[PDB]
Amino acid sequence: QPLDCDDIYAQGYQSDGVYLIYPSGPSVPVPVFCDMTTEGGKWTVFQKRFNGSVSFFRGWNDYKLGFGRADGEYWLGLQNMHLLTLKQKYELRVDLEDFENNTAYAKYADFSISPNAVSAEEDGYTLFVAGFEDGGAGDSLSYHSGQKFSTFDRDQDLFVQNCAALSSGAFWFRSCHFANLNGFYLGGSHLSYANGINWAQWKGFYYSLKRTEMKIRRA
Amino acid sequence: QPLDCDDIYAQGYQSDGVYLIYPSGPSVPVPVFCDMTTEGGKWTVFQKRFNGSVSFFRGWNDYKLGFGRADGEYWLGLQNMHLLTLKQKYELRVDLEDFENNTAYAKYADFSISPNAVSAEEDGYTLFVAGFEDGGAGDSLSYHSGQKFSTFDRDQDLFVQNCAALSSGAFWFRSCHFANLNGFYLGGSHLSYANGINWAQWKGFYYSLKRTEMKIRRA
Amino acid sequence: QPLDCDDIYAQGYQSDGVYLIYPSGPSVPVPVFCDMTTEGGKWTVFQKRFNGSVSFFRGWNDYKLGFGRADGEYWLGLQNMHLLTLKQKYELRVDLEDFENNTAYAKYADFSISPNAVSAEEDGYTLFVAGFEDGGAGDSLSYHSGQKFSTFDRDQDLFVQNCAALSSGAFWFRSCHFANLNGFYLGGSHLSYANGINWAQWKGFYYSLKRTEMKIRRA
Amino acid sequence: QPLDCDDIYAQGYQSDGVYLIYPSGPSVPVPVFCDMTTEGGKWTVFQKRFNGSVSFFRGWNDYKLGFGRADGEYWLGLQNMHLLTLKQKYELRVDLEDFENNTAYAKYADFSISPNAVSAEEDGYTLFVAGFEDGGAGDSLSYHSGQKFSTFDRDQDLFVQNCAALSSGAFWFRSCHFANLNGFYLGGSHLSYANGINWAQWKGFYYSLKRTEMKIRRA
Amino acid sequence: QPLDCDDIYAQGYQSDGVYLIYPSGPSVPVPVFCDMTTEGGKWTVFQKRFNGSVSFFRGWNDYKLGFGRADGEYWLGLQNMHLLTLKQKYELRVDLEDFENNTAYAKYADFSISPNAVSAEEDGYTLFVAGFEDGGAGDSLSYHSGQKFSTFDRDQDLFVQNCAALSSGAFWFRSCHFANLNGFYLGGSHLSYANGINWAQWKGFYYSLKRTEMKIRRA
Amino acid sequence: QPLDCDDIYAQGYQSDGVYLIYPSGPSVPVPVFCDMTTEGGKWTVFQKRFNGSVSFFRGWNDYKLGFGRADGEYWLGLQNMHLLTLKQKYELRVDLEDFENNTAYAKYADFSISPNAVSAEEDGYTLFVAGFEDGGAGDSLSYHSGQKFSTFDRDQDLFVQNCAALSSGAFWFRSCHFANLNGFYLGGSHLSYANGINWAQWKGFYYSLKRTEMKIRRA
Amino acid sequence: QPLDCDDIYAQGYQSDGVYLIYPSGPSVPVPVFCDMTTEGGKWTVFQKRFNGSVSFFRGWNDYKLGFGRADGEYWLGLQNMHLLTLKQKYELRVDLEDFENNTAYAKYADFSISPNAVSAEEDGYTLFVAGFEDGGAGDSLSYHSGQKFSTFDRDQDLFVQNCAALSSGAFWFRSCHFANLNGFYLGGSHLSYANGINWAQWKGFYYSLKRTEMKIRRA
Amino acid sequence: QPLDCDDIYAQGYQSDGVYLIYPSGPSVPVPVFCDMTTEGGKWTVFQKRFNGSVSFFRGWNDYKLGFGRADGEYWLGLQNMHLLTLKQKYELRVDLEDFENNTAYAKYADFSISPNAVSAEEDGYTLFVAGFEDGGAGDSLSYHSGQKFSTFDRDQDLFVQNCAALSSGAFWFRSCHFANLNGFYLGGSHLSYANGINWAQWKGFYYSLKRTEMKIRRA
Ligand SMILES: *[C@@H]1O[C@H](CO)[C@@H](O)[C@H](O)[C@H]1NC(C)=O
Ligand SMILES: *[C@@H]1O[C@H](CO)[C@@H](O)[C@H](O)[C@H]1NC(C)=O
Ligand SMILES: *[C@@H]1O[C@H](CO)[C@@H](O)[C@H](O)[C@H]1NC(C)=O
Ligand SMILES: *[C@@H]1O[C@H](CO)[C@@H](O)[C@H](O)[C@H]1NC(C)=O
Ligand SMILES: *[C@@H]1O[C@H](CO)[C@@H](O)[C@H](O)[C@H]1NC(C)=O
Ligand SMILES: *[C@@H]1O[C@H](CO)[C@@H](O)[C@H](O)[C@H]1NC(C)=O
Ligand SMILES: *[C@@H]1O[C@H](CO)[C@@H](O)[C@H](O)[C@H]1NC(C)=O
Ligand SMILES: *[C@@H]1O[C@H](CO)[C@@H](O)[C@H](O)[C@H]1NC(C)=O
Ligand SMILES: *[C@@H]1O[C@H](CO)[C@@H](O)[C@H](O)[C@H]1NC(C)=O
Ligand SMILES: *[C@@H]1O[C@H](CO)[C@@H](O)[C@H](O)[C@H]1NC(C)=O
Ligand SMILES: *[C@@H]1O[C@H](CO)[C@@H](O)[C@H](O)[C@H]1NC(C)=O
Ligand SMILES: *[C@@H]1O[C@H](CO)[C@@H](O)[C@H](O)[C@H]1NC(C)=O
Ligand SMILES: *[C@@H]1O[C@H](CO)[C@@H](O)[C@H](O)[C@H]1NC(C)=O
Ligand SMILES: *[C@@H]1O[C@H](CO)[C@@H](O)[C@H](O)[C@H]1NC(C)=O
Ligand SMILES: *[C@@H]1O[C@H](CO)[C@@H](O)[C@H](O)[C@H]1NC(C)=O
Ligand SMILES: *[C@@H]1O[C@H](CO)[C@@H](O)[C@H](O)[C@H]1NC(C)=O
Ligand SMILES: [Ca+2]
Ligand SMILES: [Ca+2]
Ligand SMILES: [Ca+2]
Ligand SMILES: [Ca+2]
Repeated sequence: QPLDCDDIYAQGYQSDGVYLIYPSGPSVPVPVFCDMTTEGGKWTVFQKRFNGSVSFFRGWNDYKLGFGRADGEYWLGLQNMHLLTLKQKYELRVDLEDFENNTAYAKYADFSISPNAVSAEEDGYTLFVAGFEDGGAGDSLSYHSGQKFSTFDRDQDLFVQNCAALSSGAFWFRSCHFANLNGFYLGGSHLSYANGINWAQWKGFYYSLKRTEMKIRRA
Repeated sequence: QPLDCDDIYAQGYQSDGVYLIYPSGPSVPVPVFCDMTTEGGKWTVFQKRFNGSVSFFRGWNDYKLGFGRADGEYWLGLQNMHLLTLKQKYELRVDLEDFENNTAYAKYADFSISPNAVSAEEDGYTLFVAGFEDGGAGDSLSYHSGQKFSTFDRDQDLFVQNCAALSSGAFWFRSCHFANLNGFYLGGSHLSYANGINWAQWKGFYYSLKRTEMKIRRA
Repeated sequence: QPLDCDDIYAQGYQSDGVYLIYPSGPSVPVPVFCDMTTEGGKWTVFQKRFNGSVSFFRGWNDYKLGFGRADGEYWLGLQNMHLLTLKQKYELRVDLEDFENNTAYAKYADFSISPNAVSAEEDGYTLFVAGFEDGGAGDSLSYHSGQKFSTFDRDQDLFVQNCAALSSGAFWFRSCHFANLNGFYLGGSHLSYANGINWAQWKGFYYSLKRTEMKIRRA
Repeated sequence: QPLDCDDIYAQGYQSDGVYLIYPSGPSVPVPVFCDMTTEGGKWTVFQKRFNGSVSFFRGWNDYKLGFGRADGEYWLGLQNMHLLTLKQKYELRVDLEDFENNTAYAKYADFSISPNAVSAEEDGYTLFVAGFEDGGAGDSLSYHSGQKFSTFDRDQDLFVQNCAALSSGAFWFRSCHFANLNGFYLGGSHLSYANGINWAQWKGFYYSLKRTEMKIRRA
Repeated sequence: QPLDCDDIYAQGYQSDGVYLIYPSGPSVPVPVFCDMTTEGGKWTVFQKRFNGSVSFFRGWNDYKLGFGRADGEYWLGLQNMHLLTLKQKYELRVDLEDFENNTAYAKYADFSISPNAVSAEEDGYTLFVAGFEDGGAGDSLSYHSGQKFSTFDRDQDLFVQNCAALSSGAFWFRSCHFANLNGFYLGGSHLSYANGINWAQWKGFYYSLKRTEMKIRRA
Repeated sequence: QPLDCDDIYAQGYQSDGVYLIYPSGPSVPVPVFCDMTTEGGKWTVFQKRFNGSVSFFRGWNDYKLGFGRADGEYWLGLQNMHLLTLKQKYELRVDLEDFENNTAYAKYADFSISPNAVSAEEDGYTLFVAGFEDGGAGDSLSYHSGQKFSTFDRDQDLFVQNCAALSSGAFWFRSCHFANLNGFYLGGSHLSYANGINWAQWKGFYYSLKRTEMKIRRA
Repeated sequence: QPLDCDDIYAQGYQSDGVYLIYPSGPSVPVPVFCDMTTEGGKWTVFQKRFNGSVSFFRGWNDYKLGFGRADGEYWLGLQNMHLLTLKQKYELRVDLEDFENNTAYAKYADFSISPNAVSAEEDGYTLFVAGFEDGGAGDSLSYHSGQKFSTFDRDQDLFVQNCAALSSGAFWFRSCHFANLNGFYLGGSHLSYANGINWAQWKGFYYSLKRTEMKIRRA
Repeated sequence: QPLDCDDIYAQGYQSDGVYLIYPSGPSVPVPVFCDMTTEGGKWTVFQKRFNGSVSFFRGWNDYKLGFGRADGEYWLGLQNMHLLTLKQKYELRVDLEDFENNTAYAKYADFSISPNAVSAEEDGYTLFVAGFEDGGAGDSLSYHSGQKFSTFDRDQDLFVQNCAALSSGAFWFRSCHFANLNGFYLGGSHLSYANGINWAQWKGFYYSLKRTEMKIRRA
């Protein structure tokens, strides 16, 4: 059974659209969007935003099990990505676009979630990335990694000691920085601090992007 | 293994009775009733009523997992119908019968439950039907679709704002019309408003039917 | 200390406005509106509506302990009225007005809540009324009495057996009748059945009033 | 303020009816029934049965706070009896009546509930009776005393070790004898073992009585 | 994989002892005792008692999932027996022995648990038996069947209405009868009513047996 | 008994120290600090900070009942302030001091908490202040009033719609301005936005003060 | 009403036995043992042990509200002692006896519980003692004080960091020392570390005493 | 699929590193560490410590599911070890090392967890070891076996009766000896009793070891 979009690239399915993958056994498949157009196909997607629509506040269960629709905006789910990356090696790519027409992207050579954990949930779905290659966006994930996933209803204890105020965000946080792609959908610019879709290296802490997309591919 | 009644029709088992199907793996089958005598066989049945007996009030867990008996009245369960419809395409048929001796039916070209959701339970098991084909009963499911399943204990909060009073029903609702085939079992006619087994197009909002049956078939 | 508006009528306070009463000891008083203008003063008020403003859906705790503001719309609370009527004899009066300018009223000679109960909450705050005297509104409370108070989150079991659908109302209910002064605030008229501020004897089941007020007085 | 029926006997109120007593402060009185016609008046009543009506199954909260009506059948409540007996000494009288026309009675010289406990609820509302005086009914409370109150939901754990089956009763128990005056209301005679209103000394374990009444008086 | 002791009788394992069976897939097997000595082998066992040791009070989860040890006393579990009997036809046999040396047995031609239920737990694991053949013990299970399984922590509502006192037993109960093989382990005889290991047809309501064993076999 | 510091000023107790007050009956007094040296004595104090020590994060229960020490920093409690202000009229004074050596103050003519609510807790302990009188600090409480008390665990739902991020503060809020005197204890100046002890009119949103004190007096 | 044994020493009650005191209003009194024999009377007791009998494991609620019997062993309750010491000044005395006949005692000039706390429970019922005067037992409470009360079900977090293992004791703990008079009742000597009734200054960490008693008196 | 390190030794993978094993079906593998260099390879490792790092306090869920990292310190999990040992026989080896430079080891001929239980969790994951073979460390697991697993939150009730104080440990206990290899990480020597990593036979109850490792192998 096809584990990812790589096996879908075989058996002559070199097209674009929603398919089925089998990350946790031959039963209960999952629909996912494979982008076979950019460089050579593959590029399994696990995040997508282009307009307001689906809200991204959510909680621990919703991030562990996934939400959204496959043809629109969605988040695959930490459990599924962990089960995928436990078996095979992979590689991460992130591309994003602001309001005008502007474009940029970034590439990382290695990507995994809780590499050698006996129980992935008990560790907390930590991040790992290595081998940054620029594309005009900058390195904003290498400072992280080694940090567990977090939410607004889980943690809210060590943040109040080291920093002030509550996080109210879902990403791999290292310090008091509150910039991530899982924030609220604001317009072109905002006056508040980092609470929208922010990529600090490209635009800054006062510009919320238009489209986000994170993909992985075997290497 | 057989997935539904269409595979039961093969291996020379063309008859009318309770069989076994395997929607969620080779283990733990489910007994169901296939009505192989109307048009061409197949016609997997996920709802049945002919007298009072089984009560249909229930809650979210019961409608998610299923209740009743295979030979009498029952409800297959939203989870199993979702698992069936995800893999293969289908087509919906409804046939109904008044108290005196009359019968009617309706047909829909496409039937699916939460088509492209990463998690079906988070979406709410929405309905989708298109391609109506008249048979003397009218169109009473096209106005809906795009709406989620609600019960008397899950939601009961957005209804008291637009409308008054509580719903106390189990169907895909769109507005304050509270007539559905999963209501109470009253006599031929009643003075209260739509709170029995009502099909709005055929009889109206003041007549509770005698027998109901919903069947799906591969197209 | 003044227990009710009768003691406030003494010590030369024969005016109209918000005062203080001491129903449960010399500590923790309660503000209440005394209407000393209609016939001879007194007339302690325990209900008031004149526009939408305060919602009346509420629950068991909110009806047991009271809610609202004294200068506007409010509900005193079953505990306070029980403590008042346990000590002294009283008498009930209800007056109401529709949209135009129309007026009417009704009078009852006796009023009490759980007269001889060892534990008032365990009985359920039953109603008692005797000696109806007409004023142009009719008798719509004598059919009740002997019936416990009810709500939408308490009961919802014996209603489904005897009647269909859920109550979603707060009053002393005897049968499947769903007309009371603690319903939703609709306009002059509505198409739905009794779910607004309905007094069946005066207007009917399709007219929601404008103003309601229930008072008590010693006799 | 009057504390019990003994103070009601003064101020010229020698009669038979429901009065008010103040066991827990000058506020929040409790209505009770004083039987001032048997020997010398007084005789505060904390239990009454003459027909089926009120059910006596109940739980720990109900027996702690009290249930029933003052004119009919009721249970005063362990808390109020404890508060009464703590301040003043008393004396217990029980009178009972079979179905046909017969009557009997018993007398105890001293009655108290949890005499010298810092917290009565933690002790379990133990019983203490001494100085039996025969009247034709026998001694059925001297074997007990020193034992705490138990119910069908509080304890139900030490009984399944010494004896078999569950208790489902509300009295001060000593061993596997499960006969008490707070049982079910059966007819004159029954085939099952002691599970009705049984007084072991007078009739036996196979006869459920018709009327019960427990009264206390100052000594 | 071997589903029961019948497949174990194949592949040349015609011996007596603890084996493994696969009732719910090729993973997570179950150890069970097969009695290949009486008539022709097979005879999968799902109950065993010969001395006090393991207690049988337990609850709903413990009866649904099973308890005990395979070489001693144990109860297989309603889920496992349901999964077994859903697939293949079977036949029930019960044999028992009192204190002296005495023996007896009974046979039933048909045995199943929730035959045509869409969700077995929702029905309640009902019993079915047909075709009694005597062996000196009598028919004491045909009066039952059609009745759901029950326990001391589940039900305790309809028993108090129809009968008095609490059940405190685990079997398929039809009326106020409290005799079953899942009771307390008493000696040869007892003075209390049916609360030990009682088979009413053979000995009576005052004799608790020594050994019990219930087996099933394909037919 | 003394109700506040105004009655403490009488009976010849004009001094500065911790005394006892009786807001909720003759029993269970509360120790408080009266500052009888500024203008005319009285000046009951319900808030105090001069260094870090006590933490002010807390929750709804702590702000309802009160925390801290009488001689150091503390919070009197919304319940006691409500009980005090309900009986008598009062008048609010606030005095504040920057880090270097500067001081300022403000005065309000009328101060009350939930003026005419039947139940204060259901209203939310709203604020009401009128009649500002400048002293060099500015008006920072007139924009509020009519708003209820909120915390980081009670509400946190209407804020994420109008504004972004969570509040994590304890004051009467009106809009997304999150500056109040019950924040964190930072140094003289900080780079983050208003999350310390900020008084907007005097210094701004980037300076956390050194000492705070709120006092009320009878008018 | 008599607040303590000092008022009982008035009105000519200079005897020894169980009396009543009124620490929280004129209602709900408390029985207590006053020792008017040692030096000059008074000596209100709040702890007593002379044999095994009553267990002292208990929890937070049992220590807050009190337990035991007044004529035997008991613990008054932190709430009652706090209410007593809030109003009047007092003085503490402790005396104890080992197995043989040996005796000793200690005296402290000042004793209080949460002196200036706005909410006593929120602080945690801290200890204060000053002015030690020897009597042959030594000073073992001055090292403590300023430390909150603790139990086995409350805390169990900071103990695991600073020390190892769980406390399982009820006293005012300062460091890893586990010697107190609220431990288990062992014989004359034991081999384990401090887990019995230990007073380190007199006997040591391996000797459990015979009798304990703590009293207070006004000064 | 490989079930343990013994099948990893085949297919030419004789090395030392982290591999994958399939104890609960073909899906969801678990990463583990095989130490293929001591005697003959194999030697699956289900415990590892060499410095402080990971904390071993934990609870019942963590010990049931497993925690830690494959390359560092970890605990495999009672469920997976039970699943492994149920299918095949094994043999236990323990090797330990003091702080200075010394090492030792012990061997047991048979190792299993809950051998013949219908439900392993209900039994408590009991231990069974036989056939000790000395290597210079002594026998410290033969006294146990037949005992269930206990933690600081599961049981903590039968211990306070036989012994004093709470356990706060995770091992198979028999009596009040509280020395096990899953304790706290202290230095070379400590003054407190057995609460670190203690092996009683080799060093004693006052020395916490440096490195631990438990391995099993097929026999
Ligand atoms: C957002 O995009 C989705 C993509 O299908 C579309 O369905 C939806 O209408 C869009 N919403 C708005 C407000 O543009
Ligand atoms: C972005 O591209 C679109 C082309 O569809 C154009 O209409 C728009 O003006 C561009 N934006 C800017 C800022 O030029
Ligand atoms: C309802 O139909 C079922 C069909 O299985 C039948 O068993 C039952 O007796 C019927 N009930 C009545 C009241 O006719
Ligand atoms: C309906 O058909 C049945 C046939 O079973 C017949 O007995 C009955 O009279 C018919 N009734 C009507 C109203 O047509
Ligand atoms: C409703 O009446 C109250 C009475 O004070 C008033 O404050 C409020 O503004 C009114 N609301 C509307 C919508 O008229
Ligand atoms: C009711 O009285 C008011 C007087 O303020 C008047 O304006 C209104 O027209 C009256 N309503 C009708 C229906 O005449
Ligand atoms: C039981 O006695 C009460 C006395 O108040 C009476 O009201 C009721 O009707 C009686 N019930 C029956 C069934 O006789
Ligand atoms: C009991 O006394 C009543 C008097 O009300 C009488 O009618 C009845 O016959 C008597 N019965 C017996 C058995 O004495
Ligand atoms: C009960 O039987 C089992 C069977 O193995 C045995 O282990 C146990 O010792 C027996 N107990 C008694 C009390 O005879
Ligand atoms: C039952 O059989 C055994 C044989 O081991 C014998 O010892 C015993 O006496 C028999 N019982 C009776 C009542 O004879
Ligand atoms: C804070 O002030 C209090 C005043 O009671 C004082 O006891 C404490 O030591 C101070 N803390 C610091 C860190 O100065
Ligand atoms: C503030 O006043 C203090 C007096 O205690 C003085 O020591 C300090 O130098 C002053 N600082 C400033 C900035 O005025
Ligand atoms: C312990 O002392 C109490 C004091 O009254 C006594 O009642 C009890 O019998 C004693 N227990 C033992 C075991 O000596
Ligand atoms: C303690 O005193 C008692 C007097 O009753 C005496 O019997 C006992 O021997 C004394 N203990 C010792 C150790 O002498
Ligand atoms: C403990 O050992 C681990 C081995 O992975 C190492 O990463 C860590 O730094 C060590 N910690 C210390 C304090 O030496
Ligand atoms: C232990 O061995 C190490 C080798 O790494 C050595 O450096 C150290 O001195 C030795 N210590 C002892 C006490 O033998
Ligand atoms: Ca967090
Ligand atoms: Ca209701
Ligand atoms: Ca039951
Ligand atoms: Ca603690």
